[PDB]
Amino acid sequence: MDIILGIRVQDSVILASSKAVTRGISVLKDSDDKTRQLSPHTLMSFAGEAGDTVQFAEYIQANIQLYSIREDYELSPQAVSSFVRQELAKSIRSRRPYQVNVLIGGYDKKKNKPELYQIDYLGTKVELPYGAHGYSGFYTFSLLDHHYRPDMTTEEGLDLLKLCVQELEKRMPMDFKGVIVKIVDKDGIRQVDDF
Amino acid sequence: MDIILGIRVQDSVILASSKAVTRGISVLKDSDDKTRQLSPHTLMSFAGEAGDTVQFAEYIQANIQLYSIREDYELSPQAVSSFVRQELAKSIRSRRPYQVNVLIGGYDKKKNKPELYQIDYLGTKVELPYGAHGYSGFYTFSLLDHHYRPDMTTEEGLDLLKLCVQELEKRMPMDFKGVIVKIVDKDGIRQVDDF
Amino acid sequence: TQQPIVTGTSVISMKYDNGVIIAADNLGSYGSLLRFNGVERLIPVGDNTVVGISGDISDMQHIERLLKDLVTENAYDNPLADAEEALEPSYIFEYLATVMYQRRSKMNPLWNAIIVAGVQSNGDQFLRYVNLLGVTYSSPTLATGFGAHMANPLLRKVVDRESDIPKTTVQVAEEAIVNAMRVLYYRDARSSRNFSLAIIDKNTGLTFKKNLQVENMKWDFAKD
Amino acid sequence: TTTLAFRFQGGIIVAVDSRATAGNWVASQTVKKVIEINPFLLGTMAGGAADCQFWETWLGSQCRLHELREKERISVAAASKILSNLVYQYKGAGLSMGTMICGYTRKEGPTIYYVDSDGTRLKGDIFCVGSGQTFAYGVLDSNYKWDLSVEDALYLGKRSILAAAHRDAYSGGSVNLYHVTEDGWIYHGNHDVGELFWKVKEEEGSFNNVIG
Amino acid sequence: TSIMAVTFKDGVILGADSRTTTGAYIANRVTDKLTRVHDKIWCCRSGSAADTQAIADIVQYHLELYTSQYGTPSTETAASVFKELCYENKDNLTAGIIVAGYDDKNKGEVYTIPLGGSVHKLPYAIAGSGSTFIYGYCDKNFRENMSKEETVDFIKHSLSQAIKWDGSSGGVIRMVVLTAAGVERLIFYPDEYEQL
Amino acid sequence: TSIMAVTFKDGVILGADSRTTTGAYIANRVTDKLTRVHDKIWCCRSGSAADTQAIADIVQYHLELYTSQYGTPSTETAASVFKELCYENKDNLTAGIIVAGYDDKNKGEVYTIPLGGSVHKLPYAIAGSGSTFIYGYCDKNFRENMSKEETVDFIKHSLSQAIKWDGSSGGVIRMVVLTAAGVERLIFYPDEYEQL
Amino acid sequence: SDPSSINGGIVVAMTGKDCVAIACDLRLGSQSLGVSNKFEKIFHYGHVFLGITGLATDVTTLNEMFRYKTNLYKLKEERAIEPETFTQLVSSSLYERRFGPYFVGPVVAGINSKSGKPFIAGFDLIGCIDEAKDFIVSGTASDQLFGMCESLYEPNLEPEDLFETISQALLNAADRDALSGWGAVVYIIKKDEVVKRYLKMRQD
Amino acid sequence: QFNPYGDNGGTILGIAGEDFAVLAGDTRNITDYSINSRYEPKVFDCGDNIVMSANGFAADGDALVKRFKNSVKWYHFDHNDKKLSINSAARNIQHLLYGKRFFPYYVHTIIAGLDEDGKGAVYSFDPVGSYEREQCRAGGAAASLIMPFLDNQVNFKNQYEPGTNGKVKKPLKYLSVEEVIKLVRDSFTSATERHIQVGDGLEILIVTKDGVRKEFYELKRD
Amino acid sequence: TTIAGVVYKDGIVLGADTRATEGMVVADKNCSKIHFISPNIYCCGAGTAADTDMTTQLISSNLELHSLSTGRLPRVVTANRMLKQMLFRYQGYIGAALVLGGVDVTGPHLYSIYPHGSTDKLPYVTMGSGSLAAMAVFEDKFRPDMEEEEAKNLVSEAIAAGIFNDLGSGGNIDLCVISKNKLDFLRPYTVPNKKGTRLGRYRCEKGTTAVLTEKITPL
Ligand SMILES: *[C@@H](CS(C)(=O)=O)[C@H](Cc1ccc(CN)cc1)NC(=O)[C@@H](NC(=O)[C@H](CC(C)C)NC(=O)[C@@H](Cc1ccccc1)N=[N+]=[N-])[C@@H](C)O
Ligand SMILES: *[C@@H](CS(C)(=O)=O)[C@H](Cc1ccc(CN)cc1)NC(=O)[C@@H](NC(=O)[C@H](CC(C)C)NC(=O)[C@@H](Cc1ccccc1)N=[N+]=[N-])[C@@H](C)O
Ligand SMILES: [Mg+2]
Ligand SMILES: [Mg+2]
Ligand SMILES: [Mg+2]
Ligand SMILES: [Mg+2]
Repeated sequence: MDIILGIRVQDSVILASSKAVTRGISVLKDSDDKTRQLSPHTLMSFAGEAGDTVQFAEYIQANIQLYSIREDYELSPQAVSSFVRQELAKSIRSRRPYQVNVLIGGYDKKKNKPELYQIDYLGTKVELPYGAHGYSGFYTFSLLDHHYRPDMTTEEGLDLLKLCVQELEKRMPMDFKGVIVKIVDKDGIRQVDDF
Repeated sequence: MDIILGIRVQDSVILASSKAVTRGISVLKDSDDKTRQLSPHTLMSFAGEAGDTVQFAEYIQANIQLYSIREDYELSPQAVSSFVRQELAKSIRSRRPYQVNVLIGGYDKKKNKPELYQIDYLGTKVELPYGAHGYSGFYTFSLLDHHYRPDMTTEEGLDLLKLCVQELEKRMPMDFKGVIVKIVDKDGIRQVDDF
Repeated sequence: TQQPIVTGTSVISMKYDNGVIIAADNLGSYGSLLRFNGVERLIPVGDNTVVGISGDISDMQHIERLLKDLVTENAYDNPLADAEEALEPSYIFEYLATVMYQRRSKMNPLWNAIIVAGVQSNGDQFLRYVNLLGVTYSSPTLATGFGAHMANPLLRKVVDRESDIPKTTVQVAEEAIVNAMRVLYYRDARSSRNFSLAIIDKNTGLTFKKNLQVENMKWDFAKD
Repeated sequence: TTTLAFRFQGGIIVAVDSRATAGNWVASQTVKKVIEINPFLLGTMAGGAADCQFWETWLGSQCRLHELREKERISVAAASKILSNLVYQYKGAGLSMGTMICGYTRKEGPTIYYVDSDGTRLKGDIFCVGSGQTFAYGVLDSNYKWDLSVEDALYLGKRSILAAAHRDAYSGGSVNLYHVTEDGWIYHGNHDVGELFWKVKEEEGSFNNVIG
Repeated sequence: TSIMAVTFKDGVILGADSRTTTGAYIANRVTDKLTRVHDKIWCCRSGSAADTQAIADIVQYHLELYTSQYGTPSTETAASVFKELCYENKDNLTAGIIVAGYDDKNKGEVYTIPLGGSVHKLPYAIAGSGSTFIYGYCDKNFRENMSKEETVDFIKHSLSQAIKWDGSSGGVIRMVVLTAAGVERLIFYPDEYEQL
Repeated sequence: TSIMAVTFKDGVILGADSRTTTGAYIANRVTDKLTRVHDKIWCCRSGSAADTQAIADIVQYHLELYTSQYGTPSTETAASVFKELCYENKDNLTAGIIVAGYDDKNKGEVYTIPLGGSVHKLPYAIAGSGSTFIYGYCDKNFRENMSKEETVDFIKHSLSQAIKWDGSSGGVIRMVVLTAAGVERLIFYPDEYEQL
Repeated sequence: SDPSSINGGIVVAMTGKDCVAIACDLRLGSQSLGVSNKFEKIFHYGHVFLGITGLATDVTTLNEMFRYKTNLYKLKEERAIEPETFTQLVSSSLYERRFGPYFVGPVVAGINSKSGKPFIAGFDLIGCIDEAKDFIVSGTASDQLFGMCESLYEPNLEPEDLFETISQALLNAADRDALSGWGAVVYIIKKDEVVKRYLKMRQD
Repeated sequence: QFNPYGDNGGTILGIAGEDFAVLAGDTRNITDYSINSRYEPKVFDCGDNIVMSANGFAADGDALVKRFKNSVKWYHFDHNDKKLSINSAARNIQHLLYGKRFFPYYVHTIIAGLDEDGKGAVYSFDPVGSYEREQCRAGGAAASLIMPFLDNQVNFKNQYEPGTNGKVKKPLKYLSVEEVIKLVRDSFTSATERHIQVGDGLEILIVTKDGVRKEFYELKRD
Repeated sequence: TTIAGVVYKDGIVLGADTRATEGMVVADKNCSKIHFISPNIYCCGAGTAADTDMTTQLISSNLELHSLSTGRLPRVVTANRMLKQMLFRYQGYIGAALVLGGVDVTGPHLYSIYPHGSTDKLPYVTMGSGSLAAMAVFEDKFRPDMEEEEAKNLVSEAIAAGIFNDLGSGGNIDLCVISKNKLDFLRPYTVPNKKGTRLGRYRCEKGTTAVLTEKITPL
């Protein structure tokens, strides 16, 4: 899978993730949602090797949903990210490692803060104001360096994200068929259906 | 360079050729004309390895223009294609071969017939009603098999070509930034500026 | 996976009217070095079977022990060990064939080509080949490695098909084998003059001949 | 190989070619690339012949055990995931498998899942898999709409395989058609390309690249 | 291959086996590896047969042309021509050549030219694959100024052992005697030398 | 390495050089390659020093435990234990071992175990890199039922030549005499054997 | 990668009673992709016919080269080249590129105008002549053609008997090869008439 | 490096009649340019009116045939001496072959017999057990020489009725056992003439309701 | 391929099979492998067939020009040298493996020439994939100074060994007998295998094949 972006604004985290699924010469699908809801206020986007991506995402989802039922409690985004990192850090020295990179965008209901974690397939975790995986960052980080402010609104975050996607549509060779955008805030997770 | 198409209708030859020039991770240009006018009624589109493509096209252009001046006469499309094939067939056993594929679309003023020649970097020449190089053909030939008729008008040829480009835009992974279209008929060569 | 180190060359054999003949030279080569000049590569099992082995000598010695051990094991709780329930050539072969294919299938082969020659209970001639890959085949003449290329052509002129076996006497068959061994000594760089030959006949039993030599050698045309 | 399956107003159409190759050697032109898992489930086969035939037969056994155990027809979503989770276990061992799991159930309506040997499992309305997918995609994508009748949908599927049968060297032989509806699947014949091609050419007035 | 050249009182003797192998197949069992480049200058050949034959033919040509102009060449001169070819074309050749010859002034002389293209003048020389097995024997048993019969026996016993142990060597033992008296060819068959 | 074991009238003698090289560097010039596995069963070691030392220690253990239970093992039994280790671990070992021992019943016996793990009982055996150079010499000069002084001289001359020609061999010639009389260790320095 | 099986296609030639026949498929591809169904592989220089299978650029190059050479031959000799002579010319021309060969499988067919004798021949890519009376086969379905020809063929066939033999040999061989077919052409050649027939075959 | 596979040559041919089936194979066994045996049987009676051949690497072929024969024996023990039907045999063989998916039996397997309606049946397997019921199938070295001929002569491919000129196909009339044996022998004669690995002898096993019969014919020995 | 030669009392007997293969397929069952060098010298050919053909033709052509200039028959040594020096120059890339036999002013001579440029001068030789089968027959039965019909039988017997036992070899047996008084080119000497007889007629009847269009042009 190709482009996955994330941006943490004042009161929310926004994840943008490409719709294209391409095997070889053919674009098999142009409406693929590269994300799973781990808990009501925590969303994980993912990209990497075919099969591994979804298998890993669904496996993490299942474990967080199990924790949620057992304790009747939602884990903090920090806790979910640390769980996910450990799973990847375990994976890298396996017989066959998961080749999956992720962004975990969550709203911590205790601290009343949005949080964005970027974790690669090696288990390299970082908390960021904005993040990307693969080649996306090479184009987008310079934009976000320029335009980002920590006190931005969700609408300003979406405008800044449009500017990122336009730059990717201009300068990247692969047609990634646009992005599905999702907002993670105090009220939960919702999908921006027009982008 | 990526997609180059050609279609010979009743009274003209239409060449469609992608605008993208991509080196590595970045799309360097989105308005590149992958064609040279060899003579007033003969156009050659081209695609292949960087540098070699233009160098070859311009070298062929120079030789045909020299012939035109020397004899005060335009070579037939058949003759120009046979010259080009021989140059490529000579090339393939060189120290460093030209990695260039071409389509030669021409109007034979003697026979009053449009003619389309497809020649690959090995010097493999074929006259066709419609042709393509690289992966383009895999998608487009089945459309053209279905819809083509030899007695089509130039406008019908352009509509059939739009259907080819739409299918390429849907199913190909690379963003080729649209196509420049050129018509070769009895009156010469002209560019369709809106496509 | 290994590589063969100390090696034995051609084992040759044929059927005749009443039984089978088998032969093999007494050399253990160490690459181009003709290292060991006293190696027996025909190993009898009972009085009705001779197993001739080519290829890796350490692996041959292992197979030799497996056969020695097979005789011991067959004798256990077997009052007819020297009679109706003695080991048959076909039993000894099938065992070896099972082992050879099992070992190739674990990617750890016994690096040999084997010919089991003998006579069965009912007087039938037994002659069958097996190698490191578990490949098996029978023919009126059989030969391993080099002998397949030079011995078989000569031996097939005596017995070309099944119907020639009853017409072939033990004298004709033994002459052919000894003649083939001479030809191999002229032309195989990893062979020796000294060899062993074994006749297994349905009437006269097992005759094992040691310390034979290639003789009647034409060198006189060299001087010119 | 060319296999396709698409969703429309009146169900699912599934069409496949019938050729098996060992390199350039046409080994057979009377091959079954569709498995009938039950009256409501179909599987298409591309990639390795054995790997498909075997694991899709096995899938059918696992689908049976589900409906015995649970007294209910297995969902297409569940059937497809038995196969996707299986192949994922063998990932990196060199299985070659490009498949489509097509069926109907009251719960999900008509449904198609693409499953392949490197783990990918995708729901969708149109899929083409095989060495001739691109040729099929071309014709199919450009004549498709939900609107389509069952007569036109069956033909488009037939025609899109013919398209690929012609251009792709490794596709051809015959076209096996299937229609899947709420009441189950219905076989719609084996159409030899030998005769179909010349008929389609004459009647449709297409394939003008050809001498005939 | 097992080859040697040995100086003695009256001159020099060259000796060789007769086996040429393609892998384990004996292509030629009666090979003549002692080849004449001049009346009383011969060479023992080891290595690539094509290479040593090509070289020996070129040397014969050079010494024929030398003789036309400057009279009989010395054994040293012959060795120098062999060397020049072997050294300057070392990258494309596989040739181990012993050169042996009889002058009246210098008497018997032996020059060995191993793979590198170096020259080494010696009282005797051994070479070829079978030579490894007889370094011990030859060093212990060689004496200078042996008689003809002693030198024939020294070569016969030596190559007998080389043949016994080396599979690449075999067949007849050929020899070429080079003295004032002339050129004598000797041959010794397996039945004679194997029982030594 | 140059090693050998030779049977004679009164028993058997083992012989070896003392050089151990790391490439062209002589790591140890006074190596003891004749190692004891039982009172009158010894072995000559060639190949990987680590492997042959590891094997010899394991054999010594097996024969010590054999002796505890079943009394003195035969030389054949010792050779079989060496073989079993070398053959079953052929893929991970580089060991060429000669086994030599004195029974009163069987007298002197020599078993050679080359790289493959095969066993070969012989009147005498030679092994190691330097052995190639003395096949010819040893075959010509060995007789059965030699005296102690003849067998010491046969081994001394043989290894002297092996040392002379093999760079991997050198230093002192150690020997170990195995007879009814007991176990005698002999050493012979360069100044003695080089002048032979 | 293998130059002889990028583009694909086949040629077969047969002898009959006072006649020869040569036939070819019409396919040109880039491996799996079919490109042209009008790529003929049989050419003629006077009354001598030459089929060429293999790498299509070399097929074209060699055709152009033998046209060149046979034209000069005719100008100098003042007569058309004969099959026996042309066969030797092809062999020479192929072998002069011994260490950088044309990746082709040529087939000569024709009737000697003086003797009247029917003649066919085949070559490897470096010019060794297969000089067989019965039949010559070439291309990606050569094995298939060998099998068809060996069982269908018999000597001294009349022109229209021979047509049915060569046509069925080509068609059924081509249908067992992925890289052959897409149409076919059969030339029936007699001492002073040549009949060229295009065959109806499956287009997959 | 050790290569566990080899090629023993050989060529086999299965043809399904209306109420019979034949499975033929040459009797030559080879490695490289050498003949190992001029008569080494390759097509086997496995019981229950099923004949089988596993052509290719003879060791893997022998191993598979042996295992299937044993599968027939244990099918009798475990299911009250029930006859193993040809379709059931085929599925059982798929599992035998696929069981070694990642270290295959390097063979092209063909079985022949009668289906449960009494009609002739041939099944054809790849090395990893993909299989299908077929009317006609040649396998091994000279399969490319034989199959086109069988398409033409058995199934009447590219044949049309004289006078109609391509409009009416030659009808698919049924072949007798004598007719099929002629095609088998001539297929092997042609294959023998043109393929170096084919020769020595041809052995044909014929399956009818009355049982399994054998016929043997000489083939050219060079 | 099985090619062989022997030196007999009066001269040289050369022998060859007739199978030309392309991999496992037999392209020609009766091809000629005994080539003409000069009127008194012939050459059996194995290895790469084109190389074998063209190497013999070139040296034959050059010997013809040599022989026209000198006015005397060419020798086997000069044929041997010219082949040898050429093959050596090309370092084995010309895959010609020849048995060269002829009769000179100096008597009969037989050579084996290898692709790399080595030559052996011998009383008997064999080459090709069937050399071991043929050489077995020579080691079994060869003796020096054989009579003509005996030598013919031995070579024929040696080629036969190759034909039957080697898969690369087959078809008929060609001989070439060369002496001072004659040259006998025997093609075929023997036909050891009959062509397999076909039991059915599978030739189609007229009008069976489907034609699209036809064109007739006269000459
Ligand atoms: C087309 C798929 S494509 C060209 O890759 O897009 C078909 C699909 C298909 C689906 C189902 C079935 C059911 N029987 C058949 C075909 N696939 C193929 O044609 C594949 N071919 C094979 O798997 C063939 C099948 C035989 C019967 C011709 N076998 C082989 O390729 C190898 C297998 C092999 C295994 C182990 C060792 C050696 C070889 N065989 N042989 N012989 C596609 C891969 O071509
Ligand atoms: C037997 C030689 S062998 C393998 O040593 O037994 C014959 C000898 C021979 C000599 C002369 C003639 C006719 N003049 C025929 C045969 N050699 C061969 O049969 C060789 N076969 C070929 O060379 C064939 C010839 C065609 C015409 C059948 N060509 C090929 O096999 C290759 C050519 C090629 C050769 C070398 C490098 C690249 C290509 N094919 N094509 N196409 C022997 C090589 O099989
Ligand atoms: Mg096609
Ligand atoms: Mg020897
Ligand atoms: Mg086809
Ligand atoms: Mg044959």
